[PDB]
Amino acid sequence: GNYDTELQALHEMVQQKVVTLLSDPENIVKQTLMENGITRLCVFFGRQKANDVLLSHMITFLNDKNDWHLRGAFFDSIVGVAAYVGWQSSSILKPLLQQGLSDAEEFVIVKALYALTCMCQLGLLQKPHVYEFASDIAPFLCHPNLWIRYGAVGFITVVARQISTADVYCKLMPYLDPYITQPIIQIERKLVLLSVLKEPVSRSIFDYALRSKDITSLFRHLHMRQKKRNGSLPDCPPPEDPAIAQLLKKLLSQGMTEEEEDKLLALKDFMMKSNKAKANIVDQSSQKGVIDLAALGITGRQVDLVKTTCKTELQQLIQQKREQCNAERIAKQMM
Amino acid sequence: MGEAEKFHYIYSCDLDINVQLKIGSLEGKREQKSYKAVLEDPMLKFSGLYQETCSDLYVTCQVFAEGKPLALPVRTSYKAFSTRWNWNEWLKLPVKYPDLPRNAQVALTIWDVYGPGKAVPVGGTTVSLFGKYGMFRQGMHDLKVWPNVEADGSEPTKTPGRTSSTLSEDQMSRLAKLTKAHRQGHMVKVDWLDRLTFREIEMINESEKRSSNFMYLMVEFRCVKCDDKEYGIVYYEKDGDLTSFELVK
Amino acid sequence: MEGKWITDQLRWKIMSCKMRIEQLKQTICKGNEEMEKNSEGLLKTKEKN
Amino acid sequence: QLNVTENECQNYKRCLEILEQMNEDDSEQLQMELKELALEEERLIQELED
Amino acid sequence: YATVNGSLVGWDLRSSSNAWTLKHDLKSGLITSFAVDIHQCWLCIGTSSGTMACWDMRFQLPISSHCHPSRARI
Amino acid sequence: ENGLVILVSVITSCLQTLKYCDSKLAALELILHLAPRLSVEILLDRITPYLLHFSNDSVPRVRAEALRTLTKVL
Amino acid sequence: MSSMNPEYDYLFKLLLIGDSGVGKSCLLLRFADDTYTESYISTIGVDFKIRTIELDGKTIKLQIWDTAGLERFRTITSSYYRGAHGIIVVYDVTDQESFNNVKQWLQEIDRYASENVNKLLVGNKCDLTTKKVVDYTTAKEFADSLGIPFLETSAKNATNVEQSFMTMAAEIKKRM
Ligand SMILES: Nc1nc2c(ncn2[C@@H]2O[C@H](COP(=O)(O)OP(=O)(O)OP(=O)(O)O)[C@@H](O)[C@H]2O)c(=O)[nH]1
Repeated sequence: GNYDTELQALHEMVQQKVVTLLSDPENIVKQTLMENGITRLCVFFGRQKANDVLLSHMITFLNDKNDWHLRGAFFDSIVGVAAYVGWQSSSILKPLLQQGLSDAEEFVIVKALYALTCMCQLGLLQKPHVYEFASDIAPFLCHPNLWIRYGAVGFITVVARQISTADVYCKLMPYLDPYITQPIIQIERKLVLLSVLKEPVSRSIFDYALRSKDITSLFRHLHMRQKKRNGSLPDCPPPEDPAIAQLLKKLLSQGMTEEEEDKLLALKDFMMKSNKAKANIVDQSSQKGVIDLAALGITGRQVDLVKTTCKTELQQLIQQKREQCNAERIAKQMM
Repeated sequence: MGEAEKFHYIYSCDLDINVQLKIGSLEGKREQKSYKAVLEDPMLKFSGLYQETCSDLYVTCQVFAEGKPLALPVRTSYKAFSTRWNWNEWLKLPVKYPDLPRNAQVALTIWDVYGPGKAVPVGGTTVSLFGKYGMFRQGMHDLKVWPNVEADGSEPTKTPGRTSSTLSEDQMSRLAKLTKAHRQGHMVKVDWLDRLTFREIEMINESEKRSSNFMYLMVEFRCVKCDDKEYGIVYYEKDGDLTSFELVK
Repeated sequence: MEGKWITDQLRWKIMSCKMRIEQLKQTICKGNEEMEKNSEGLLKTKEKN
Repeated sequence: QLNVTENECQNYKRCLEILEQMNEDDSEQLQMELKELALEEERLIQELED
Repeated sequence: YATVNGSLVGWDLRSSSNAWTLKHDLKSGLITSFAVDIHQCWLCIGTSSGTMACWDMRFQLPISSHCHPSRARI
Repeated sequence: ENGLVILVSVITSCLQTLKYCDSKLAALELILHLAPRLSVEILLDRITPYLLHFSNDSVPRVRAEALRTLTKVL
Repeated sequence: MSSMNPEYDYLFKLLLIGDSGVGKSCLLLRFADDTYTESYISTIGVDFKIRTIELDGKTIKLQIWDTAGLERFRTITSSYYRGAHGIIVVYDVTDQESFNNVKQWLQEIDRYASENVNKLLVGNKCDLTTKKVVDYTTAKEFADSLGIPFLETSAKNATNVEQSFMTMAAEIKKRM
């Protein structure tokens, strides 16, 4: 044989199937492929082919807005594909990673944050991007969701380990300062950072703000209240919109403290994007746990209870139902 | 006492829909570790065991058959819990009705946060998808959660959720089955007896809850209806439907 | 920053120590409460015996 | 690239000035406090053992 | 049938197995007689110490225990 | 291994006439257990051709297992 | 003509339902027995207190069933609703989850209960004003959207509770 002709035949055979799988009609097949072989396939397609063929296909998974598991699987496997495509893929993944940190399914944010942790740990993010992501992720350090909250710790701790101690104090510390209770230089220890985090936003406050339909007006009003605390505005006018008046009264009535108002503003970008994402899902939406057989067109077999190994177990089920039905009737009939 | 003169059933090979199981609520107390435990591993302080409210737990359900996973585990979406762990979420399992073997089991493991990026199991339970008579489970089922262990999919499971009658009959388990059998109308209702008997059950359950601190995770399986009749899925193989020869030696 | 690094090393120990001291105090408080519950139980059980 | 270098240079100039302007925290005072906290912990360890 | 050690056992003469088993509190006295409800929902055990203990047969649990004021044998 | 060449012949003579799904899976179990003990020539010549035959079986569970078996055997 | 009894001109089966820890037991104890306690025994199965009342000079014997609020004592079918004349759905004003599930209970009532059953949403734990998270208008829009009677009550700070049972009896009498 001729080695390049045979090797090229192998690449052609694997490339045809991988693309066949990444286009399967059942999302579970895509997810299964991502967990069982996405790293192996990158070696198979090659560095150049993997970005144009693989990454281009993997990016299409973030477009599935109905199945949050797939978007999660995207962030779980993108780490491996990106590792093979190389830093030349980072420009394509950068916009995608920012989209994950604002997913509709709170678990997708957990996976995306973890993905950013893994990607940063591997050095797959360019120097300017690492700082830019830290600025976008630092607000999560106060999120009420413990998975997200600890996920943020994971990102900040990985970032803190990746940059120089000088850059940690000169650049990393300024992004974290609004969310930390004490200035500790040993941010590189996971235990230290977890201990210095400010208390998260109250779930009632966070959930009530993210659930507010007028999140723009709420944040606009909140920005006026923050400007009052910052001295930029002498007096904050009461909310012009009664919907914001109701919300501001409710948030204060629910225990919104000045620290919780500051935390909400730090999380503003995340909360604003997430709200829009949740609205996009609602716009697309047998919700009853009941499966309708008429809708499936399946003809069931029926046996009256009044009077092969699978056939034997079936006969046992029929015997049990027949006996149980008569027994229940007898008890009522006896009364 | 209810009635049903006809049993409507369908072969599991004939139901071409995904099997869905709703992980409902987990009722019970998760015990906190001693301070010495927090001294041994300081990360324990940041674990979900130290959140005062019900931590936002999720259950990953993976179907196993003969000890091999049939599909990837499916996880409940993140939900914030206040006073009770109540998911009320219908999970779409990655297994179809025709693809489940007769010895198929669903392993549900409840996980909690254990520091940054690390999940530790709260407890696991495994329930067979087909009953002792090959009928797929129906209705609401309360599965005993084994603390500090992942749900085990080997056959027989080391973390069984439905303790069969062959083992030590847990008075709580027997009474729980009886309370449910009563609720559905499968037991004769005696008004005067019920007030006293159920009050006795309440005392037993209260006493058992104090000594057996085990958590029980509720899982509900979907029911199939056609023309208002409920159909049961029974394990059946697609191909389920001369010893002496005069010439052929 | 070499100096600041040394100071922050002390600050981590201090915050950890305060947490450890507080956790120790909380554990001791629980232990005394349990010993009290066991003592109350012991008295009732001694009477029961 | 030139602007990025100037911004990083400015940040280092500012950071050096900030570290130089931050009053030198008394290393000895913190060390004395740490010795006191260690004694309290040792006391709590004996008390916890008791 | 009820035994001296307080065991009330129902032997199913069809399958030779014990259909149900109840354990009476001997503190309530020796079992002297018992009655089973016509509706078969419950059974009541009378004792030598005058205690009348009520048992629910549907759930197979002892529900209530009452003693005669005179404590006379049933 | 000299004896195993003859043993493989008994299984392989049956794989084409299996009727039950229980048997089809069992046939695959035999191949999986015997595969690590056969010579490479026997694996590629006498075992490999039958797994691809099973991959066209009417039982989806069998088609999946055929792929699992073929993957492990190879 | 038919046989009737002087002890009650009408007998109304009431029925308390609602998630765990909402206050279903304490409502029953506060109405039937003017009783309260902080000690919680999770209701299992069924309970059946009695209070006899006179309304419009007609005599109504209320028979006010509790029900299980834990899920592990609960089933997709439920025969308890059968023959019920009134149904009382309860939530705890400090437990948003217990509030949200009210729609699920109305799904239960509509599947099993008598076709004309008088519902009545009762906001128990209304003594918890420090922790109220479902407020009057929030429930009243929902309750009025169904046309079900509504009240807020505390079995701890009893007085609201009385009107809850009086309301149920009234709405039953209007049907009877
Ligand atoms: N503050 C306050 N607490 C109440 C009130 N009513 C009930 N509770 C508390 O909630 C507990 C349970 O009341 P239940 O009636 O048993 O609630 P439930 O829905 O029946 O709970 P289950 O019986 O398990 O179904 C009581 O023991 C009290 O602790 C109330 O009106 N105010």
